[PDB]
Amino acid sequence: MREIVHIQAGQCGNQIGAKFWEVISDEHGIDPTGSYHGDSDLQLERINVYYNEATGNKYVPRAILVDLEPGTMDSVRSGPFGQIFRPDNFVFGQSGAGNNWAKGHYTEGAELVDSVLDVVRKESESCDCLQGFQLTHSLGGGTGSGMGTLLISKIREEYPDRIMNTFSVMPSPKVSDTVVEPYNATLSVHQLVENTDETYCIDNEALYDICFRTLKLTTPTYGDLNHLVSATMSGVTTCLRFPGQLNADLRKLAVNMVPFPRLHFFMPGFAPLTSRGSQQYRALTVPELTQQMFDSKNMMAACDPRHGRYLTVAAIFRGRMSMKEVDEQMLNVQNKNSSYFVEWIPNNVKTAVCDIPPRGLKMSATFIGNSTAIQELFKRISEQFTAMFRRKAFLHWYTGEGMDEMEFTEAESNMNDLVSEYQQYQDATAD
Amino acid sequence: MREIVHIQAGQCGNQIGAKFWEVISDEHGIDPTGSYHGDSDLQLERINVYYNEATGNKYVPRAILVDLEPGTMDSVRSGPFGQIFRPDNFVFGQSGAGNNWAKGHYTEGAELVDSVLDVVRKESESCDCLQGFQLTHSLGGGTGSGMGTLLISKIREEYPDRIMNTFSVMPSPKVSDTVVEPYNATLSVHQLVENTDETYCIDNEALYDICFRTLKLTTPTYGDLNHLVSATMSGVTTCLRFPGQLNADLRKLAVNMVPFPRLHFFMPGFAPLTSRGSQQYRALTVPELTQQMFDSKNMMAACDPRHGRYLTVAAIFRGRMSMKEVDEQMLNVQNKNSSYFVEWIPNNVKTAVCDIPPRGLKMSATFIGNSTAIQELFKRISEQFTAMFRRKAFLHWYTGEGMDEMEFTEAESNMNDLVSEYQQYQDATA
Amino acid sequence: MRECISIHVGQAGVQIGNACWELYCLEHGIQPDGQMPDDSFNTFFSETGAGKHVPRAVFVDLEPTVIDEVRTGTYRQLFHPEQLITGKEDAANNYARGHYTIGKEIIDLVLDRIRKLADQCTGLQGFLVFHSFGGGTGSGFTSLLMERLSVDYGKKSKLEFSIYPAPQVSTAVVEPYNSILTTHTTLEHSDCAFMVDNEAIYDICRRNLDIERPTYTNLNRLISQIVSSITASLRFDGALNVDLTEFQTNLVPYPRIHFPLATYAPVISAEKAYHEQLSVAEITNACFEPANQMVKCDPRHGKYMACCLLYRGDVVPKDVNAAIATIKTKRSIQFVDWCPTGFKVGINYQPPTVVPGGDLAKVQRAVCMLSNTTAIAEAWARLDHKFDLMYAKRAFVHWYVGEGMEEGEFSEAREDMAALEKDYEEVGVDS
Amino acid sequence: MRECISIHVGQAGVQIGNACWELYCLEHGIQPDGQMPSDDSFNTFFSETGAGKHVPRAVFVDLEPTVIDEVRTGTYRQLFHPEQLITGKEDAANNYARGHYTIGKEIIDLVLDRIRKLADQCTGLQGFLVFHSFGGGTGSGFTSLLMERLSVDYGKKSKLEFSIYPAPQVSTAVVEPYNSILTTHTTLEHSDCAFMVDNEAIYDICRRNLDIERPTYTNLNRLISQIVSSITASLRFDGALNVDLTEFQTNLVPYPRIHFPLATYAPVISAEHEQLSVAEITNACFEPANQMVKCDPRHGKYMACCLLYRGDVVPKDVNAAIATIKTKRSIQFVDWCPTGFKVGINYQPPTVVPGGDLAKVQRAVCMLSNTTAIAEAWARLDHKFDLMYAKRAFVHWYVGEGMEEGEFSEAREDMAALEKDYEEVGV
Amino acid sequence: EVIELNKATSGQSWEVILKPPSEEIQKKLEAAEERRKYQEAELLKHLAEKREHEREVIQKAIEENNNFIKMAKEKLAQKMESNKENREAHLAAMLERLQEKDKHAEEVRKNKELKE
Ligand SMILES: Nc1nc2c(ncn2[C@@H]2O[C@H](COP(=O)(O)OP(=O)(O)OP(=O)(O)O)[C@@H](O)[C@H]2O)c(=O)[nH]1
Ligand SMILES: Nc1nc2c(ncn2[C@@H]2O[C@H](COP(=O)(O)OP(=O)(O)OP(=O)(O)O)[C@@H](O)[C@H]2O)c(=O)[nH]1
Ligand SMILES: CCOCc1ccc(C)c(Nc2ncc(-c3ccc(N4CCNC4=O)cc3)o2)c1
Ligand SMILES: CCOCc1ccc(C)c(Nc2ncc(-c3ccc(N4CCNC4=O)cc3)o2)c1
Ligand SMILES: Nc1nc2c(ncn2[C@@H]2O[C@H](COP(=O)(O)OP(=O)(O)O)[C@@H](O)[C@H]2O)c(=O)[nH]1
Ligand SMILES: Nc1nc2c(ncn2[C@@H]2O[C@H](COP(=O)(O)OP(=O)(O)O)[C@@H](O)[C@H]2O)c(=O)[nH]1
Ligand SMILES: [Mg+2]
Ligand SMILES: [Mg+2]
Repeated sequence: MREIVHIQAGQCGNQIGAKFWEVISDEHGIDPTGSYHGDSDLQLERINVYYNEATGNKYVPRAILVDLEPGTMDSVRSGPFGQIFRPDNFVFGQSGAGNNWAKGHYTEGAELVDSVLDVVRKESESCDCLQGFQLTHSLGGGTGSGMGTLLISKIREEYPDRIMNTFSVMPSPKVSDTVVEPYNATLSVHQLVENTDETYCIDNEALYDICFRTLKLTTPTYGDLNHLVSATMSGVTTCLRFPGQLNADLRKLAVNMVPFPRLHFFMPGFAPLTSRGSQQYRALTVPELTQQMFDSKNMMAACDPRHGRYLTVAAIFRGRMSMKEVDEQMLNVQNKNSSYFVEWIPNNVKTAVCDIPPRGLKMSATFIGNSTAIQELFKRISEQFTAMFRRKAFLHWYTGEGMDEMEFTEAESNMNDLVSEYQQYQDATAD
Repeated sequence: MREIVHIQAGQCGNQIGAKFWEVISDEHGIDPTGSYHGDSDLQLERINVYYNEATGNKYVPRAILVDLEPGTMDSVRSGPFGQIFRPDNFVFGQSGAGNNWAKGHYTEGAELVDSVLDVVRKESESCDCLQGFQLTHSLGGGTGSGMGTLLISKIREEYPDRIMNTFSVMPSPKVSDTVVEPYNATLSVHQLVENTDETYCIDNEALYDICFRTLKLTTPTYGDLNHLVSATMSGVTTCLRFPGQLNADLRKLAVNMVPFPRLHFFMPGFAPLTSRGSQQYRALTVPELTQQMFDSKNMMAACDPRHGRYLTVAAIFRGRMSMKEVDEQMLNVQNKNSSYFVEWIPNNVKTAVCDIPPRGLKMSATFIGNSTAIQELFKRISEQFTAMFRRKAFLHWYTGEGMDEMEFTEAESNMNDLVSEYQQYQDATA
Repeated sequence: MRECISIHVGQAGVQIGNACWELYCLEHGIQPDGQMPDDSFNTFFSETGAGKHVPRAVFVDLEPTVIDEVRTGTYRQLFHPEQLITGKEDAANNYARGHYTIGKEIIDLVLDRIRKLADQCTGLQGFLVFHSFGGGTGSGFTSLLMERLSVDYGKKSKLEFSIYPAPQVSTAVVEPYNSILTTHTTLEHSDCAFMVDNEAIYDICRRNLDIERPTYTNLNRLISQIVSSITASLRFDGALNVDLTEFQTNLVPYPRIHFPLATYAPVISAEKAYHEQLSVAEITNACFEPANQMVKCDPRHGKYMACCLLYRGDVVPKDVNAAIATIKTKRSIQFVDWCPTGFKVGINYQPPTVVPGGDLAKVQRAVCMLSNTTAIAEAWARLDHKFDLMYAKRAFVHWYVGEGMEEGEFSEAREDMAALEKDYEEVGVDS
Repeated sequence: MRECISIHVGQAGVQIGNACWELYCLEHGIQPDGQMPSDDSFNTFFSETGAGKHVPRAVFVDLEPTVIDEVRTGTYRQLFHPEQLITGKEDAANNYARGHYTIGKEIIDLVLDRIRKLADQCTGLQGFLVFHSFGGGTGSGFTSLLMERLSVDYGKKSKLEFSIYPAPQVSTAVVEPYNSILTTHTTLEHSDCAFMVDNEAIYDICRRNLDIERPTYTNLNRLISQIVSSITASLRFDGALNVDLTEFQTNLVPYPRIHFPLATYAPVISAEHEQLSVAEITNACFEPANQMVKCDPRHGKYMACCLLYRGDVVPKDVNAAIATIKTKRSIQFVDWCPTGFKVGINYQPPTVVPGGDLAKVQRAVCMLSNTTAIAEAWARLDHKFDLMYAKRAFVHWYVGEGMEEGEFSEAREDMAALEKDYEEVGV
Repeated sequence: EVIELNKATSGQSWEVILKPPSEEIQKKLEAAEERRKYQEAELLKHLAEKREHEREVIQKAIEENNNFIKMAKEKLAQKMESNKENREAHLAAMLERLQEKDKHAEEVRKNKELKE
């Protein structure tokens, strides 16, 4: 279990995907040309997980860039680290998806999917031990949501033995006025419940609220939201990228975090929450770091964890700190908040500590929780879905691509089942 | 009737066996190299009974050393008289018996038995007139008990015309090595009742009690117990080793001591009981020697003689003493304790006197009694056996070797019959 | 003659194996290159025509990173490359992958390497298997190996050293599932198993060695001292010795009842300087103190079935017999009514060896007691309870069923554990 | 000329034989090398070689070699031809069945051949004198086998026994009562006259009359040899009473089964006192303290009485001594026998072994009387037999050697009939 | 009354009367030899039965070991077969679900053409 193949689909997927590669390249000492100019030998130990080594001692991201319109991928190419990517790995259409899930999944995207699979196949074959795939995308658009879930289905068919992991951005009316986002999200969730092993739920509702309320940005932009996403993505992949006691791999994460196959949607959390390109004048203590990452204000999904129970938790502390103090604080949190952790899953909170802190922070903490409170996110999308579907609003956009109203009813039904399953385990008792 | 072939099996058998050869070699003037450096011509008169004469005028024990593990026999070889033994007579395996009677009797020991019989046959053929065999072993282990009884069986088949005599060490929880000792002992007694002519019952329970109570040794060791065993073994074989009026042989002993074939388990006794190394500051009188040898405290089998009756007795006094006084005291003992001797076996107490005393004592007495009180020893093993067998505890170690639970039931049954046979003659009237 | 083959499976098995073989080398004066400038040590070490002393051991793991440290470490020259066997990816903490999916790919190779070692034996005593209960490899692969060893070597004795899981140092949430599954499968193939509770060792390191937060190295060094005491009777020619066959016959009254409780004394910090040397009576009495046990349980409220005392160092039989005589007169140590003479004593003259740069203090005499007590059924009860909490909801079961296992194997294994706990109740009942 | 062949069986037979032949040599002036520098009467017991050597007409037999090996290497080793001393490899282990059936069968033909060689040198063989113990496995078992074979090979010849009756004070085995009854039963119809010697009587005579605190077999045998010599003196000198073996039967045995005379000897004086008269030594013949078998003739009946004198004795003194005994003592004969005595006098005085315990005397007497009181000795032995046999104690040792349990009861029934015979004759 | 005075050179004898009055062996030895020979024969036959039991024990131990190996071989073959069948079925069901998705997607694209 070593190599991971990264895929980024649609506008959102490519935007957060580019930011991910910019962040981890900096951490690993990789410059925009692909040359290593770092100092620590630990930066290169597990570099092969995300980078291929090319001639001239260059490091090239094992990334595949996908979009049904050339626009975003021209912006990526022109970006800061745009020249680091393998030019043959840019697979794009011309048509666009027009925020239509049916266009991305059944028509325009289905014509491009085979071209993408050729690049996936080429990357996968160059892996000594492929762990799996990591996809970045939004669920509200048409390419990331529609074509992204079509890609997952196709990859699953060809590599049923590998792990499928996604960073899925959930839509919010606060951030986007495109009315069909609840349709695209419900249709996508329907696919994710069946075809992914683990999904990180990145809610734009939560990211907007953090920017607006906590960071006091009156008018948050996507650049501001993406700073929180790139912070989360760096944190949740630290264990994969750096040597540690936890011999971290994608399968072991699924095995220990997912007690029931469909309940694989994680609520990520981060501490400290910081604003873009801003200097942090103070270091956060271990008790502060611990309190903050378990607080509702620090969750990347707009769900109050105190409204549910944690099935399983994985914490990662970064920076030079007392491991004795981390252990004491984590024990304290569990003892004081015992009613928020299911009693029937013994030893359900795991903690890891990495010496390397992220850029701009002397210490930080990332949280990955499998909480039954995530049903609040799906209920929100479901309510928005019903409001539109009861009137058959904008439905001609989807039926015009060949879809049937039956598929909408089934996707809504499956998401309603997902909600009631989270509720079942929320209510479950040890006795 | 001259030569005796000695065999020592397992850890216990080889430990007491080595001590036996150290003791009698000293008495016969034989040093660890095998050379005679004594003074008395009487030391050599009957030395052919236990020793072969080798080139260079050397004396070599007619002894065969057996064990299923090399450990104990390396310790024997390194011991004080270890170099006296014939190197070709060390027969050992590598496996060990793991205190399992079934391993010694049926599997590991059965693979070594033919190698031992080859050495026995070689020693037997060099005898002008072989009288029989003498085996030293414990009944609680796996080699001495399991393989020792297998050897007895094989020897009886090849030499049915010879006497089989054993020095059998009985187990006790007071001095224990394994939890399965009661199983091993019951299975061995089952063999001994059928295949031996005379068995000297050396009870570790008795030896421990003598060391603890009489000799005041708070923590008795095997070395302390073995001092009492070597003293007994020296005494019991004095008549065979030295010239005397009693033309002593193994067959005549069985003929006069064993009225019923199965009742051949003797209760040995010794006086004075002395501790290892510490110097007896006073000589014991003939009346004191007589009283002590018949005292339950001096018996080497944990049985009260006053709880049964003597079928037959053989007493041997050693040292320069009044034979008139020995006769008077022996008669007095019989007249005063008449209710402890069966009335239906006339003149059942024989006494012998040897001029040569043992090392460190001016006078001593050894006793060999065929008493019905020995049933107490067998009842003790039987109780310990039942306590485990009722729960089938540790049985899988024996059935794993091919044994059946039937074999345990039969051995227990035969020992229970032996007990009721002793009781029958204890109640018998003239 | 009388050889013993050690098999180290998975991370815990391998890492403990490193600590044991390092200690054995120090005890016998064997250098890391195999050069030795008694002969009883040949039971564990073979000899080459070049005078090199090679362990009769096999190290197996489904992932290479643990065994790779042995291959590049201090003792790399000690082992023949063919004794160190590794796969490509581990069992991902899943019993089903260690037993079927991944394990099946390497089992034949392992058996062939064991056959090569067995061919060099002129009187093989049996096997010593080191593994964890919690690992996917330690649980799954060990079960598969034990079943195959019973086919290839029939009734040849097989002894285990099993690491029982603890929350303080756990690695996976599904450890109770792996523990019950391996215990069920291995039960009829193991002759005697020495369990080591990681919590007991952790507590001993914290209390007796003043280590605030013990590491696996700390835990393994203490474990290796206990394993060394158990095997010293095979590697040295002392006053009173115990072969593998003498352990089993004295400790196991019933085939299923084969789990002795190990206790070791004295455990003293190297940093303590006024403690005068402890007598045979003092160290023997320490064997009946729960603070010195390898498994957390209460023998005072249980019955003894067997007791084995393994002494090492300046010890004479007179002092041992006196110490055992006082233990017999203690009413607080109750034996079952069917066990008349419950003691087996062994003495090895060679004093306890301590690793340079270690935590333990050098002592004149030490003892390890192996007792068969009904109180050990407390360890099963705690593990079975953790299993029941999860299994009642079928949490994580899909990971095992996904690998071809049937849900029925879980209840079959659990029923066997319920029967085992019932067996310990019945053996304690008076006749 | 009429020859006598002596047969010594087992340890007791052999060792007594040594004492007898040593005494005979001293009485006849024969040296240990066989030379006699000198009366043809001694030729009844000694043959002569072309070298002038006088050789005993005797055979020594034992199933084990160590007793006869002492004869082979002893003072009198030159006296006997090697063929006269016969030994086996292993003894009868105090077992009649082992001596009679198992071990005895291996040497019987060889013994008979050596006896036949001696018999061929006789121009008028009288018969045999057999020495043996009742208690030994050889003395009991082998003797009874030999007696049966001698009756087949030598029909009309007399066979006299000198049997050692067992005593607890000097016993060697617990099963001696079994061996005694078994041999007595088997030998009864083959013996013409048997002189029993109770070891307890000889032991007590040595303690009381010779002041020996603990008598040895040498002490016992030297006294026994004096009595045997008194009995056989008439056969070795020109005597007039008991001049042939048949005369013992004639003078002492009225009924074939009742053939056990009681011997009494006087005087027995310590070598360490004016000479005793004919009256004094004759009066000592009727004292139980001088008997060879412990019993009370005063409470029994006599059938025959023979007085054998040696030394300075004249008939006038003997007749006077008997006349006063008649008037002073109550000595009761059976109503069918005459109350009287056959008297023999041999002018040759008793010889004593140099370095012995007995004092040399001017005159001595040995009385041989056939009294019913001797049935007390049988009663004592039968009682000991009954005590053990009731429990079948030790019987397996005999049955193991091929004997059947029925032989025990057959032998015991014969003893019960013998005791009944003494009662019928003495009532 | 003294009668019958007999004289010889070594001495003399007389009588004094106080008052007058008023193949078969061979047959027994051969019958005993047949009894000893019979007893020994039966004891050695008893010992031959002992040797037969000893053979049966060591051979039973071999037969139990063989049966232990055989049952463990069958049990393992059973486990690995049931596991392969289950894995084959789980993967077959997964591929069938994805074949159904492909059939549905073609229907969607076919439906799009009809809407023109
Ligand atoms: N005492 C001790 N316990 C250990 C060690 N390594 C792991 N463990 C324990 O063993 C269990 C985890 O099993 P592992 O041996 O690490 O894993 P594995 O056998 O390699 O299996 P997979 O990696 O899942 O395929 C947990 O209870 C750990 O705390 C070690 O060196 N010593
Ligand atoms: N008077 C006398 N009795 C003896 C002599 N030797 C042995 N006896 C007695 O004879 C009886 C035993 O018979 P033994 O003559 O010793 O034995 P055995 O006839 O040679 O037969 P085995 O039993 O085969 O040795 C005992 O009562 C002895 O006390 C001896 O020289 N003189
Ligand atoms: C705890 C650090 O987790 C961050 C993290 C992020 C991403 C990945 C792929 C990993 N990988 C991973 N390998 C092993 C584990 C792992 C995670 C959680 C646990 N769990 C959660 C409940 N109780 C446990 O022991 C046990 C093992 O997680 C780990
Ligand atoms: C007399 C004490 O001797 C002890 C002794 C030890 C060892 C041996 C082999 C012997 N051997 C031996 N040969 C003959 C006897 C012998 C022993 C006992 C008796 N007994 C005891 C019961 N009544 C007897 O006359 C009679 C004879 O004993 C004798
Ligand atoms: N956080 C975040 N959300 C984005 C970004 N760009 C677009 N989105 C969201 O993505 C959804 C629309 O999908 P989009 O990726 O633009 O279209 P696609 O190209 O058809 O996949 C809406 O919910 C937007 O708010 C971005 O850079 N960051
Ligand atoms: N008296 C005595 N008993 C011993 C000695 N050594 C062991 N034992 C006893 O022998 C029994 C165990 O048998 P052992 O001879 O050690 O084992 P084996 O080698 O398998 O025959 C137990 O009853 C021990 O107490 C010893 O030297 N003297
Ligand atoms: Mg591992
Ligand atoms: Mg004799």
